[PDB]
Amino acid sequence: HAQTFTAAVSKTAWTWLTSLLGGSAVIIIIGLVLATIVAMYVLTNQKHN
Amino acid sequence: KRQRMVMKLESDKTFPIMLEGKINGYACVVGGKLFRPMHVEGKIDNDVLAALKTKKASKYDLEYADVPQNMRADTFKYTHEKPQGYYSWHHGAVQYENGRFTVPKGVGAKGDSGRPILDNQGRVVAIVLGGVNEGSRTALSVVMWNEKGVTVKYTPENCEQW
Repeated sequence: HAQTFTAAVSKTAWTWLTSLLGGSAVIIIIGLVLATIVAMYVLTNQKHN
Repeated sequence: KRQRMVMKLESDKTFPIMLEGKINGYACVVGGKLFRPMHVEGKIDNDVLAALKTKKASKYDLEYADVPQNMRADTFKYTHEKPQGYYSWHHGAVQYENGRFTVPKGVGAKGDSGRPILDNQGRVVAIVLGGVNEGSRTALSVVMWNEKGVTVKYTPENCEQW
């Protein structure tokens, strides 16, 4: 009856939940990177002149 | 020259920002849409123009609004040709050098925000928003636009809202 903490996993569904938890984190990290890139482009366009 | 500049500013519809009977600034219409410095509180001295809803732009502390085409008939003419030299505005001349506008000391103070800068042809080249004491002269914080349409705000370090 060891019952290791990470033993109630179900491989496939566990990966599905991994995509549900942290996948949105990856999405918002990509969005943050894109927003930073857009801000840097705006600053470059403004300072260009 | 200054006489002609004042005549052109008066003939073109320009109206100070009145609050409790005090002139706290000025606003004008250029390119057929009204602009107003956000830091200045009050309403434009024109009931018809006051009816226009403005949008805010915190980055430059400026507001803008759409003007009816029939009132767009006669507005300021903007140009992008800004060579070095001297220009004219309400309180006299302004020196343009190194990309910055400077005027002699004692010219300009709190309440002058919104006065445009005109060239020899009467075209707007910049809008005065503030300034800072610069000894024998004072340097004005202005916004100017290049031929590519980029809004650039020049603000001296520790510039005061004039």
